[PDB]
Amino acid sequence: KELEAMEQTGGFEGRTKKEILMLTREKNKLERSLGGIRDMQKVPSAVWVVDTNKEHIAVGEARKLGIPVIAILDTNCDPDVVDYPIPGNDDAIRSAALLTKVIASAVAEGLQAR
Amino acid sequence: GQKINPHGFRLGITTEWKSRWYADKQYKDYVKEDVAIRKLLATGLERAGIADVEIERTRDRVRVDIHTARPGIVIGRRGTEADRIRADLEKLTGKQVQLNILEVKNPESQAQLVAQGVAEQLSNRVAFRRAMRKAIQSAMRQPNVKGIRVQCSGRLGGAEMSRSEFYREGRVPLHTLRADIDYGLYEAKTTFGRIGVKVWIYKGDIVG
RNA sequence: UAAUACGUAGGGUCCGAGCGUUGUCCGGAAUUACUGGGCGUAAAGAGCUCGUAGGUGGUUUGUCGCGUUGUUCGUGAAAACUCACAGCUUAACUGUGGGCGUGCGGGCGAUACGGGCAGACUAGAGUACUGCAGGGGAGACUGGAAUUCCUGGUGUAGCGGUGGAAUGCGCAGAUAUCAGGAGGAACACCGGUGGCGAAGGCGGGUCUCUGGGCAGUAACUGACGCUGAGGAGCGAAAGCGUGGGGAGCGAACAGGAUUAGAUACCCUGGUAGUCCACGCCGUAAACGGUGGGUACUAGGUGUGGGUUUCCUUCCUUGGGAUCCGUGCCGUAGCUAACGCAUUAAGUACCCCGCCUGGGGAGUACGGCCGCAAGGCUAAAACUCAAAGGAAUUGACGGGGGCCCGCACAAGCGGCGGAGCAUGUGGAUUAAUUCGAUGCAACGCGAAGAACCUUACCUGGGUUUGACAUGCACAGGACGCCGGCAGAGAUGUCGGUUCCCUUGUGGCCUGUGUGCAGGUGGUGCAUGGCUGUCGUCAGCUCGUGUCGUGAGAUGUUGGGUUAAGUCCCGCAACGAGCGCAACCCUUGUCUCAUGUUGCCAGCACGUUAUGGUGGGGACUCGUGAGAGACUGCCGGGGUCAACUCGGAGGAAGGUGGGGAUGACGUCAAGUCAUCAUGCCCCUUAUGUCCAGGGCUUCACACAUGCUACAAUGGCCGGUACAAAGGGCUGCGAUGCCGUGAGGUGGAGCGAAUCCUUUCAAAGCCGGUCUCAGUUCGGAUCGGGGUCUGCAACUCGACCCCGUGAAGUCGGAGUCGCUAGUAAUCGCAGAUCAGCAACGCU
Repeated sequence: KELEAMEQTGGFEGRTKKEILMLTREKNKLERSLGGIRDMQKVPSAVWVVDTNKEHIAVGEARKLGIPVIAILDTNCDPDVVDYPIPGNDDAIRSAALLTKVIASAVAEGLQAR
Repeated sequence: GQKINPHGFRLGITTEWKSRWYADKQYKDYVKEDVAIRKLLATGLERAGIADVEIERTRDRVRVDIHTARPGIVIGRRGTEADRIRADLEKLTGKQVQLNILEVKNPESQAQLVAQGVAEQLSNRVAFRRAMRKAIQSAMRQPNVKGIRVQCSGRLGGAEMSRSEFYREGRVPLHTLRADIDYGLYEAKTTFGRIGVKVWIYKGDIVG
């Protein structure tokens, strides 16, 4: 909020121009990093997990509470401890287009039937 | 010579002189007048702590100023102790003592007063842990304390050792030249021996 | 010397007619582990197998009731222990009545389990049949290269050896080279996380004799199996005995060589021994540091052996599936962790070995075996309070990878050589005041030691004092100006004898009471201040995840940097104190700013000249702001940073130098700048006094300068810098003195005036003409100046005469990358005048 409201307020060349370059870098890094705690505030609900094989290191971070961890399974990983798997296919763009609209469908209809 | 005084180093720019005058032949004279002044002051009154002492000289007037948050302890209420002060100052012969006494605004962001209060707490019978911790808390809850560093040293708690352990919080960039800094070095008695205390208080920047 | 841990004070806790100590036994001690432990590395798996006694044992039918199990009688003396009672003033103690008295003998009931008996079965086991490999062993015979050596040919003067050399082999004909011959060990490539064997261990080839192993059928017998105290047998290399043989290598041994000395690594020679036969010993890191045997217990992965369906060409790491053997990765699980993880260190039973703190000691004595060497079994006294295993942080490394600093290299001038200028060491000493101690001290605390300072010594006075303050008692004057005794301290006359306003005071005379003071000690009691590694780039925190924990992570890995500065991918996300930068000075420009300084354009003085009006134009002194920001170019570059050459500029790639010391160590230094906790002096380690010292020197160490000359010595003539200092002081011109110096004071709190209108190198003319010299100046004898009351220890300065060492410096070292180094001189804080040639 501070960073964005600074660049919104618009006070730049009262400081260093290279510092303006660096503030844009700050917002660029903070944008590749941060989308959702802008809106969260709600002690999140522990659910959708991704890329177990490559980042097994997330097993320690998320499961700790056991409130459901949930994904489309990975083909050959440390399987059944955690509450909610879903089989399927990992690879293909087309398959992903299909699953993407499927979540679009389920999420929008769950919103509507709220 | 590990860290010179930020007051003495920013003196040219950001902090300001404590005795303003001009003299050519009377310089030596005015300084010896001034030190005898401040010594008799501190030797007379010690129960409530002086925050600042400033002096100025003119053709015939003399303007001595004393900041302290607790005036009623320091001053003559009826005029007793303040007239005693004028008496000492007339023995030393300032000859026109417009003694403007003042109380400060923020006793907990006044570095010297805070160090003196903690030093008194130590010198009575007390430990240093709770005093240091509560000092940090009391300073940092107020608005302008952006960073502090409170540095207590001595035979702390009677441990027969030259010790040095400090508690800080916030931002204390002493190299930030433009920013106002307040320094206080105060040495306090104790049953075992003497303790030293230093405190740095950072305050914003200055634009100008 | 400052103890809650010693002795005593008070005090408090515990117990109580007892309280503590001693001695032994049990427990704690899961520390002999039947209940209830272990063997990969902590102590612990025999060197490996065969196997006697023994222990243990697949499936099923039937049977005995031996074990075992159930009840009953018999028994378990009494006293004990415990439950319920009664009583001894209760209790202690006593008795009553039970339970146990844990086991034993007889009968009876049960037969699941163990066992015995009579069988049977085929999954275990062995065998059989057919294939399959393989350095498995033993013997006989045999092969080629290669090394050395004896014959001869060509042949010449070295060859060999190392980090470098010499002993040595040769110069009588070596080495080298070539043909032949003699010889006795080891078999390059095949050959390797690769096969065989129980293990050690096994590879030139052919033959012969023999052994185990795997697979397929599973025809055959029907639990025969597993282990194994003892015991027997096998068993690397070295060593022993008898004989032969001996090329190479090679302990011992000899010589050369490095070395403080090298009985050692290096070199040159070389004996046993290594080799074969036959008898020995019986040890090893004989290590997978994991005893054997059987089964269950995710997979993936190479690789070896034999079977076999599928795509089948059906010739193939084809692929699939099973059996055996082998190496890597990996869950569960286990572990102190390291790590093992279907070839288990986990899962359970069978058998065995073995351990119970280290050291003494696997030693002694006794015995067995041994030709000997010596192996096996195997203690104790006594002593230590631990020895030890695994992993972490730090440091270190004559381990490594990547980097920077005048760290070396390059180029210059020095030290060490002589003279003296100062600062220390050691020894003198009545006193030579104290501290500082490689880097980070020694031109240090000093920035000016004759008295003073000064803290030290001889001699003298002082003692609530050299100066104060709190009390009261006795005071109203106290000092100051001159005199005398006096080295001075100090005691003594002449002149000063108050203003308050009746209560007392400024004040000082005493009396002592509180005392006042210390340069007396602890800088390892403390604070404060400061140097140092180091202006080197790092050092930490939050919250988290990992780890039983110390702790890790972030802060690892690439690009990249002056640097934890930055970018990129990741159990880290974020941040601070740091590095950068807003500070000063210098480097450029626009405007103003006009004297106490410039003075181009102008008019006026002319002996000294901006000297005077006049222009603020250039200078300019003082202030404010733009100018460097890889700013833009195009080729490179995770396209990111990071660079490469440009324009423009006064400066361009952190303009330059400055200021600035991350957390802390060196218990760094200063109780003598100062502050101060504790100990001591007090009739004195305080204190007032004059004299003397801190400058003693047969020497040592260190810092610097002045020199060893012609780029130089000497006279004379000519022009320029920056820069500051100043009042009870800087001192101008004139004149006199040789010259330091001098009455005197112009002008001056000072962009003016003293500061020659400010210099020395340098330039022009000439001499000296390479040598103890016109170099060099010590050192002394005298003639003198200034300041200070006072120049002997002890001051600086001019003049006369004086004329010493020194003819370019040793092993190594020091400082320097640009306006730097080397050289010339100036100015000054401190300071009356000085060693100041230091310091800035």
